Amino acid sequence: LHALLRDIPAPDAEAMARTQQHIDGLLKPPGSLGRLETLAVQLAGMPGLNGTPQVGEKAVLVMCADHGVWDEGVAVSPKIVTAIQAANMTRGTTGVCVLAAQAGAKVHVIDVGIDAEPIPGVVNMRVARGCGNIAVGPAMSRLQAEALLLEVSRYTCDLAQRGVTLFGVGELGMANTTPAAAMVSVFTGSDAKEVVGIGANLPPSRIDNKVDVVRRAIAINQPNPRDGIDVLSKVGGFDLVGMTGVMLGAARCGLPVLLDGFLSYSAALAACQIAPAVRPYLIPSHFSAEKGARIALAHLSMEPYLHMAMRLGEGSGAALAMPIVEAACAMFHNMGELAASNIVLP
Amino acid sequence: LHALLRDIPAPDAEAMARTQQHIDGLLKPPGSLGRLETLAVQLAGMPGLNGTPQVGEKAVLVMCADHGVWDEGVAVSPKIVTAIQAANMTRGTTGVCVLAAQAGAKVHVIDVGIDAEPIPGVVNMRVARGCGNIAVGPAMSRLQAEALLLEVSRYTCDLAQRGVTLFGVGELGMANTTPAAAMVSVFTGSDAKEVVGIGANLPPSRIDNKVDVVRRAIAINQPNPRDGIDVLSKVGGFDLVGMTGVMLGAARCGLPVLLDGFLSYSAALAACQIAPAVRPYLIPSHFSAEKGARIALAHLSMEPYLHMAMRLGEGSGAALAMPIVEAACAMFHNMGELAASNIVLP
Ligand SMILES: O=C(O)c1ccc[n+]([C@@H]2O[C@H](COP(=O)([O-])O)[C@@H](O)[C@H]2O)c1
Ligand SMILES: O=C(O)c1ccc[n+]([C@@H]2O[C@H](COP(=O)([O-])O)[C@@H](O)[C@H]2O)c1
Ligand SMILES: Cc1ccc(O)c(O)c1
Ligand SMILES: Cc1ccc(O)c(O)c1
Repeated sequence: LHALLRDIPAPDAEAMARTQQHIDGLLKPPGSLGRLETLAVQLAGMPGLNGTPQVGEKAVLVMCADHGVWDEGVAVSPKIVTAIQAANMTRGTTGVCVLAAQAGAKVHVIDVGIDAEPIPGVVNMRVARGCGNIAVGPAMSRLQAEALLLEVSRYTCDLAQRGVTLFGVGELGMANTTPAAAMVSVFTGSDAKEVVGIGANLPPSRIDNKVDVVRRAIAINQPNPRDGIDVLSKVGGFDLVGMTGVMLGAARCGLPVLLDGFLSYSAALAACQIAPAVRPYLIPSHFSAEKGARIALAHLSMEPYLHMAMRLGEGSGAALAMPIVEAACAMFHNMGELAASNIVLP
Repeated sequence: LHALLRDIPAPDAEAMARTQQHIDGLLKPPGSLGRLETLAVQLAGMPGLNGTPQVGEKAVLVMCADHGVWDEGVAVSPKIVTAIQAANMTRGTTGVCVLAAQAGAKVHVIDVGIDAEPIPGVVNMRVARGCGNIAVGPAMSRLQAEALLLEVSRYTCDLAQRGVTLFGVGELGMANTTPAAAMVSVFTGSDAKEVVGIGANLPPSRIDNKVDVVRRAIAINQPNPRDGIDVLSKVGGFDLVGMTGVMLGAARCGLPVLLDGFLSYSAALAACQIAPAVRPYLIPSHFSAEKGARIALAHLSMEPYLHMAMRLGEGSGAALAMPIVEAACAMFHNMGELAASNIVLP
């Protein structure tokens, strides 16, 4: 693992400089394509993309797991919805399945801790049947967190060897906006009330309890904010750990990763805390409607491309943004050049 | 024309209600897909879409023309760039050409007033070789404005008969952010300084002059803010009129129209002023980096889906947003239903 984190490649400044020069010469006023140009340069800096903004195969990894804190009354969805929805993922009927298909991406359903029997068709990497209730203790041990990190990391970069050049990250797990809020509170240093949201339609009357639970998880576990792995293992969850692992794996592989919503933001905070070298490989997708989204994004210093008020999860936002990444590549490789049309602009 | 404006169909509330009910029953927490759900309902209300959110063929109409006000030193791009770029449109090398291709849409280059010889391959609807200099008088007569409105309207709805169900609007014309700023100032009642931007990389030192020109155009022409056609003919342009015509045509045809950037916003302001019944058919795409974008959008009461800091024009934003409209349709027709999985959520 330490080896893994040590070998994460830095961005290729040489390719980035060649990228900028080429973009500036395209048939358009310099900088007129804004963030689409900035995106193309970012991609060209990623060693796995072979010195140029390109997109081969696309995959969306969905980490599924249950949480013990569900028993604290912080989620109104029946706990079995995690297992049922994970099954539907294999039938291509879920939101991410439909949005991925539209983007020509393949969805990978990974079970990292669903509290139910194994689901055939789903990748089995389950640590246990749900994580511990963070309200009364840790969600898992440090070893378990590190093991899943390494496991997911390997799985991700292994896909790269099969032609995948762009990843999307996602999750599925009733009650996960609670540990996510806890993680965001710890990493950003914001009060719990400022980052706890409604999750999957939690009644306004039940918010207070959710906030108290988050505070309790922090007070009792005392997670160290300067140790991402310590935070993940204490007030996190299997699914959150898994998303963090996809991010480390893709970074080590020198490939881009599209974030999704609020849950992904907390995993990104952990990942950047564990290995800052991961930041250059992260690409935002949409701005989640979850209350703590703004705060999380600011500390990540990210500005989402899509404002859809979405709050579904599954990596649905990620899939929705994939066409945008391909547009930056198409812009780069297919546009004509000013010099060719004898056009001279200041 | 009055007949045209009289026959614009109202939205189908019955289809919209059936849409909402269906969306609420999909495999997801109610409302979790946010604006993607709202979009699907809007589409279902449009008579031309046959009571359901769907997308057949897609077209992007690009209105090209030159402006007399270019002589006031408000644009740093050589005037011939309009004609040259219009030609490149027929070669598929421009920004909108590349983004449209990625979205499977066809680009329609329409010359409504380029100051140059006719360009083969380009649809000819030119009123004159550039419009009058709005700084010293009107850009065109009311008759010319109305004629082009009717002409473009007919062209647009005629395409609908060929299988097109989704339109994108765009333009091309050096110095057009000036008349656009003037129109926005008149319609919103904002001071010129608050809505005049840099356009296509106008040096900060030359902004003052641009603002004075805009004010002069208004003072000398005295456009009536309660008469969209009066505004368009006086301080507008052929390209702006054309975009307004696409919007009226699609509305009459009961079909959706995707706006693009700042120039499109001013044409949308005119269109809604001329016929309020057009509003329900308008769909925002991106948030233009032009200074007056926020003000224009607020008066249109619209919130763009994409934040890309783009300011190219050509309808490039429109094309970029087409995949989003198709995603709302895919969501609607392809997702599974809660009742089928025996899932019951509050
Ligand atoms: O991705 C988001 O921004 C997001 C925001 C709110 C809720 N969710 C989804 O809803 C679940 C978490 O909500 P909850 O109320 O059970 O804590 C989980 O399965 C997520 O996929 C997801
Ligand atoms: O679409 C926008 O928001 C947009 C914002 C700024 C500039 N433009 C493009 O640049 C031109 C207008 O810029 P300008 O400086 O000549 O007034 C015109 O050809 C547009 O296509 C377009
Ligand atoms: C070359 C160029 C100059 C100005 C524009 O608005 C454009 O779309 C292209
Ligand atoms: C049916 C359902 C419930 C909660 C979710 O987070 C989800 O993606 C789907």
